[PDB]
Amino acid sequence: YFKSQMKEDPDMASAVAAIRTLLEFLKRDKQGLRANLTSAIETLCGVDSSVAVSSGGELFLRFISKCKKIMIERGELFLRRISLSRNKIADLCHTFIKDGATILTHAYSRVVLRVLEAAVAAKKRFSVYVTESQPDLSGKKMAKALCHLNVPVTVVLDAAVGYIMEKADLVIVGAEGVVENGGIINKIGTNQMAVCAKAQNKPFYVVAESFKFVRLFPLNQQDVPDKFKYHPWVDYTAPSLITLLFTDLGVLTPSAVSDELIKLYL
Amino acid sequence: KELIEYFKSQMKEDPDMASAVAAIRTLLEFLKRLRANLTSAIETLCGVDSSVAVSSGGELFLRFIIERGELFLRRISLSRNKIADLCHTFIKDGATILTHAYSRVVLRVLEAAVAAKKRFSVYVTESQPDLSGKKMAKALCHLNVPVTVVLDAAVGYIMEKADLVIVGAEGVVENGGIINKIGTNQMAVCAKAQNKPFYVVAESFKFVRLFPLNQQDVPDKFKYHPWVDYTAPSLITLLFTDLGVLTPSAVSDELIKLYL
Amino acid sequence: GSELSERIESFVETLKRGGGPRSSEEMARETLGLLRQIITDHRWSNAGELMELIRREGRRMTAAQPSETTVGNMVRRVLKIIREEYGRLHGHYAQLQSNIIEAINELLVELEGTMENIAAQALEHIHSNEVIMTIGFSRTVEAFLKEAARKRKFHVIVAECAPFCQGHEMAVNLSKAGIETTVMTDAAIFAVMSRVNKVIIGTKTILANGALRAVTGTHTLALAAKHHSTPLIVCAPMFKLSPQFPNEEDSFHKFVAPEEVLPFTEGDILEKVSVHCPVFDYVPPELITLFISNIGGNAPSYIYRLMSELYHPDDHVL
Repeated sequence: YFKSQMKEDPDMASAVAAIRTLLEFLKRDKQGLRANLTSAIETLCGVDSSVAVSSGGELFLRFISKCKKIMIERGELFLRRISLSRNKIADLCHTFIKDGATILTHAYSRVVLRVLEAAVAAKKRFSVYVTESQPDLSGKKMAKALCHLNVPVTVVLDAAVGYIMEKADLVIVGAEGVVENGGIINKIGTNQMAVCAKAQNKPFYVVAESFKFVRLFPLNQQDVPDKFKYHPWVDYTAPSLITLLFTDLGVLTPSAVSDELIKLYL
Repeated sequence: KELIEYFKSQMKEDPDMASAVAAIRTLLEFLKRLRANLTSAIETLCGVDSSVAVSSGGELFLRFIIERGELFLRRISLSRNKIADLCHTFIKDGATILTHAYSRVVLRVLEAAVAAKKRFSVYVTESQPDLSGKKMAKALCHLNVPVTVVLDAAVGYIMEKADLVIVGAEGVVENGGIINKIGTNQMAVCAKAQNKPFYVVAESFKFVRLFPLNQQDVPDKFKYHPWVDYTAPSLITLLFTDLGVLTPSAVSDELIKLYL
Repeated sequence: GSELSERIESFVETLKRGGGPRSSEEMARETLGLLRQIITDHRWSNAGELMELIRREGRRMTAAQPSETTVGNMVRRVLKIIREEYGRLHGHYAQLQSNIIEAINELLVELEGTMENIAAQALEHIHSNEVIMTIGFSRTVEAFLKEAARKRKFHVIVAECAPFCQGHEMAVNLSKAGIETTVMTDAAIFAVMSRVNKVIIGTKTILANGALRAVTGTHTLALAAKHHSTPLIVCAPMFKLSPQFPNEEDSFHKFVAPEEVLPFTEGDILEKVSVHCPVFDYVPPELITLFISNIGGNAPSYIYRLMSELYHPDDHVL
């Protein structure tokens, strides 16, 4: 389709790429537009299998609730809100890091990197531990990106997750999707690390935006859709293993995100 | 040194043995041609091969010890068969086995189970630092067993699909814990969090005079990206050794009786 | 004129240099009175400058003593009332002051009624021949126990705080009404476990995630209750709801002079010994069972819902 040629900017994610692709292709019409938008969303997720992309596409198409003048104006403002959501999340989350603390991360995440950069701009000293992310090497690239921030970093293997757990002070990771009950959907090496953190009583923090809220209610690891897992690339984390969630709608408890999901009408 | 040639030759000749077994062979083969030199040989063997099994075997040989040297390896040759016979009973038909690394003892246990006319599935961890789960899977596939290989990061995803966990151990400590591959502690924690049995299979010459309290108490000469870790005895359900089936709380008395 | 400013600096000084009213209800009442007087005798032609002035005064009061989250709640409630009145009228500039005064008066009446509303629900959660444990001195738990003991008979164990032995006064006050109380130190808390049927305690404030800030030694009591699976019910009015989540908060506890812990007459060893005397502590929300207030018992997971009505989200930072 066209999402591939907007991948020229590595800073932006795949879901926002699909959102802006839909916005650009919206002004090509020559009601029945709902079917066209649904087919466009389906073609968009047919290339990349991500829950975040589908949730963002649904939330974008949700603004429906010639007469096309009103419809077009919403896309640019929506994109601006997603753009400012990252800064808002970073501002809300940078206050939870103290001097000399140890931070454990799983893989590459632009939100976590922005939060860390805000914390470093707040004149704080900390160390970061990143899992090597064996399936696709992204933890080492995250460490390389953090290297020029003058932040001490160290990459560890995904096998050595419970070995350095006692040396960490808090755990913050991103999320590819927030389910209705309160859990998160992330990389494969997330649930076991959360379990280890819970066993060691270490805090578990999740940072995600408001366009990743999906309406799913899994009960185990096999309840997630098969199209999203594809060696699986995605798992499910129980809401009881998450301490706090930092979004653009404010700090929310795992038991409080359900009300936000319902009010979002997604 | 003056014995590294024999050490390397012994490692190259036969693949069935272990590092501790090779050290024992070198020791009693150099015995014919004494405490100080034997201790120096044990120390240099441990320095060349950083593993607690080699040190445990050398210390046990030094305590036990020419006519008395044959008994040790003659016993440990059939100790593996005894352990396999003791452990193969605990496997039921249709069960799922979750292994982490490549070890010959658990391979013998699984082959005895399959020779006892039993059907089961085996899950192995790829062992990212040195790829050994793939080697174990390739060595076990020609036993007519449906074995699949999973990632190191997928341990917590396949926990609900496993009935029991069987792993090896490179060394047993006083409190009843084990010193296994670096990815063993997380697997034990996940199994405990889901009420999954955790069975440890090891021999008797892997006993050390160590009482670790956390991951920092392991000596640096043994971990060397660490290679091994420490597992709490509370996360172990049962232990299968040549001295019979042992509870985690009963390992200390056996270690005391064995005189380390 | 100058009288309002003089009362403002007097309140700020009496908040900063030391403690104020003994009871939190009186503190909230006088804070509301100060806010009403500030609103009354001031020159403001629009709502925006009034809200800015109220926010500045609230910030000054918070900076005077951040350990107590009582004045800030009143400032946030007043700001929410101002916003509600502005939205009702504009959605004006003539009858705003009278509506504000009426809202303040009804809020004061409700605050006065919270005590009776909380005390009225004593018989439901307390039965005869029960063991109840309290730590420190609290005016709400005392009223709860005294109202529940006028129709039934049970046993109460009171443990005093080591630095400030305020539990002795609570035990004496209870025993003056025939409750058969017991006095013991904080060391024998785990030992007294396995025989207590219910735990009723108070708190200084309630955080956003359902957590609360109480006197020292409450964390050990909560841990023991969780270990022995005993229920833990906390009685606190609606003005103790803090809209701030638990941050790093290196100054969360109030640190006082080490005289209470170690006497000054120890000798020359005081020059190389570090003594710390924290007052408050942090209790995780997972160790709490029920939250009793003036509108009825609620789960710890209803804290955010209860807070959302009370305070506007933009006033969380004040």
